[PDB]
Amino acid sequence: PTPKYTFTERAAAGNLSDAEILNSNNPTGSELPDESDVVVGGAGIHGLIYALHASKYKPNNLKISVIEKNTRPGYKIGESTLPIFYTWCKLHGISAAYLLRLFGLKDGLCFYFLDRENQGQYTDFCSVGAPGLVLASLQIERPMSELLFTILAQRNGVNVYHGREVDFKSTVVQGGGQGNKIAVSRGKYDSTPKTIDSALFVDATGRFRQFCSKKAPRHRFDGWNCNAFWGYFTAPKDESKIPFDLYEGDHTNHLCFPEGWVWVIRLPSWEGSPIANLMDMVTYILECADAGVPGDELPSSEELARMFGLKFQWVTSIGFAVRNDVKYPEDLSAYGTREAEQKFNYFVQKYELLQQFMSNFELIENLYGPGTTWFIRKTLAYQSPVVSGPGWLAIGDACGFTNPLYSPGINVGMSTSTWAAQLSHPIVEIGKSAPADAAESSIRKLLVPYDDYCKSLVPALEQMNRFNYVCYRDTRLGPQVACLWQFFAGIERYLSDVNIETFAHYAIKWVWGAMVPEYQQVAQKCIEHIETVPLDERLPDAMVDELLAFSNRIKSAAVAADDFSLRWDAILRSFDRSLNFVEGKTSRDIYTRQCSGCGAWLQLRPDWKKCHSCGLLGTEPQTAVTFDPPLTAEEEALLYAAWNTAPKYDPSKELKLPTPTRPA
Ligand SMILES: Cc1cc2nc3c(=O)[nH]c(=O)nc-3n(C[C@H](O)[C@H](O)[C@H](O)COP(=O)(O)OP(=O)(O)OC[C@H]3O[C@@H](n4cnc5c(N)ncnc54)[C@H](O)[C@@H]3O)c2cc1C
Ligand SMILES: CC1(C)c2[nH]c3ccc(Cl)cc3c2C[C@@]23CN4CCC[C@]4(C[C@@H]12)C(=O)N3
Ligand SMILES: CC1(C)c2[nH]c3ccc(Cl)cc3c2C[C@@]23CN4CCC[C@]4(C[C@@H]12)C(=O)N3
Ligand SMILES: [Cl-]
Ligand SMILES: [Zn+2]
Repeated sequence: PTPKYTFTERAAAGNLSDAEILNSNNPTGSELPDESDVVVGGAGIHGLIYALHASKYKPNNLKISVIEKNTRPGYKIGESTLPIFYTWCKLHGISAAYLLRLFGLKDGLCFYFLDRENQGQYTDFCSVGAPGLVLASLQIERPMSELLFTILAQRNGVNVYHGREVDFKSTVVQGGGQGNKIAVSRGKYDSTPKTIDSALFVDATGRFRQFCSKKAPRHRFDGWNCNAFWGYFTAPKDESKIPFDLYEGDHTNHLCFPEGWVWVIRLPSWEGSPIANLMDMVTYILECADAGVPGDELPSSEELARMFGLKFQWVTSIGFAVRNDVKYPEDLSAYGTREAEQKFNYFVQKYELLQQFMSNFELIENLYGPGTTWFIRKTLAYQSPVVSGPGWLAIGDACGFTNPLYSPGINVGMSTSTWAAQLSHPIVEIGKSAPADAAESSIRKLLVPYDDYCKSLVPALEQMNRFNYVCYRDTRLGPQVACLWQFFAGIERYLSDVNIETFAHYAIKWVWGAMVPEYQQVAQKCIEHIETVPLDERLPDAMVDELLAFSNRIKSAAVAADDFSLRWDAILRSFDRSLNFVEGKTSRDIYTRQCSGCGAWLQLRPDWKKCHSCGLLGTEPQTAVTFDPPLTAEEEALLYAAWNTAPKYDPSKELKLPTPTRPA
């Protein structure tokens, strides 16, 4: 495909604002339609996942309009994604060669547990991702992911309107076929709002809960909650002075300690780029995806920036997520003038390993515009008691949220977005095909499982979060109990069998393994014990011994009962194939390398000889995956064979679940 500059030139020719050039790519036009089947409030990641999955699940069945008040895709925290998300992107026609042009490579999750009373001591928990010929995970800049999904939506019959706001004061949502009149304006000041007559409203307004907050007060869980404060930093090419042994930048790294943890995410940023130019670059990437352009013949990220006149840079997202029962000194003026900056810098100097770590990074001022050097958000976790009703349902953060840890926000949250998407087809058809009372009753009964799933989802995630947090109070419980159990219960078994048809059903059965009985049993034992130790104290060594012994007794039987074959010793650096902790073990598979030219992390596969980020040809044209223990040529061919082909679904075979096999 020859690159086209359609939007850059259209924007200049008509002197178009950001919202106008974006809305000009809509299939039905730049102005709002008088009527639609579904109106989606909000074009965050979940509103767009919803609209994309709905249209892809059953094309040309629903007219869908998405309303977003930002003038262009705005900044969001929430950058780490997991295999289920990549698989969804691949099922929607965008595989790793194209996604890696826009987003950062992610190869697994790594944890470092810092001893508070023994400053300098630490342990770790390492895990790898997958070979390049299997899949990739992604670190995504959210203005770019939401641009990507906006353009892809517009190319699949979905209209997306930026710079437009749902007026929840005058909007009417009812049952009865085409019962909704969604009022859309350019803002409070706008005297001439438009109405979209529609059947179904989707609340995808995130934590603002702009519609469902009208139906039930926000619900908070018992006990402590969390606060987060964060900023953006340079990303060094040379990672060798990082004070943690075997550190690698292409993991989602976790620096864990009694009060909480720190995320470290390496990702590319497109900030400074005009929106029209970005639209042209994304459109070009999609055309290359459609045409199946091989990765080595696809321009590198930096080459795309030159082609389309973009700004491109490597940044590190670094933030704290800590309990809100931490005692702070009253006066923190020595660490800055803003509260976020003050508590960030205060926490860094409380741990010598954090300060030595942060000394590798340079602060970036105002990456996302003025006032954005530092961010703070208080009291993270919540749940919406009511997530559906006549004429509407809620998805994503609008249903509830817990914590950044293990990234449930996007990767678990998309189970609601995609299930709601699948359900929207019968919901709309019912309303077109039955009298009003029976339509309302049938739709209500159809959504009972959706409501019940959401109701129990966030509490399970909250228990999962507390489980990890309390275990992070000790450098043995963190890696040997909490991390081990999260990955044993939550690894995505049979992900290679999922397709568009079965995606939502698979996704709602995952929950990061937080529903697995043996997981909840260990989690409850640890929480019950550790929550009785005041935060400012060290856990008694006998308590750690007892919890570790309890966890290991439950583990051996649950592991024996799993019938899923997996080279555990190759994936978890510190564990053998039966998930026993091995004190000296360092052997692991190696799926990635760092580009010597630009520092970008790359996936090892023989058909990708050039760095996908800067284009530098491979340091030597023969670095291949290292399997430890080794795999034969046939076993390696077999692994790849299972993941290149996506299966058309048979309506008869039952879905294989991601969670471990029941002992029964
Ligand atoms: C500190 C922190 C770290 C996190 N880290 C991660 C991570 O690593 N990985 C992960 O997966 N998740 C992470 N999360 C969670 C993640 O940020 C959220 O789960 C996710 O961004 C929510 O997506 P959403 O589409 O539901 O809502 P949002 O992305 O918040 O989008 C809601 C949208 O609604 C729009 N809107 C609001 N009102 C109106 C209106 N009246 N009319 C029109 N539009 C409107 C807004 O403009 C916005 O675009 C993190 C969260 C926090 C707080
Ligand atoms: C299942 C998978 C998506 C996964 N999900 C994880 C969750 C937590 C942790 Cl710690 C690791 C993983 C992995 C690594 C895996 C293990 N599988 C071995 C055969 C194919 C595959 C897929 C992939 C692979 O190559 N790497
Ligand atoms: C298991 C089932 C009740 C189910 N439970 C779901 C929950 C959420 C979502 Cl999104 C979908 C489903 C389905 C669809 C299924 C899948 N099964 C294939 C063989 C028989 C059956 C039963 C049924 C079938 O025909 N359709
Ligand atoms: Cl993660
Ligand atoms: Zn490079």
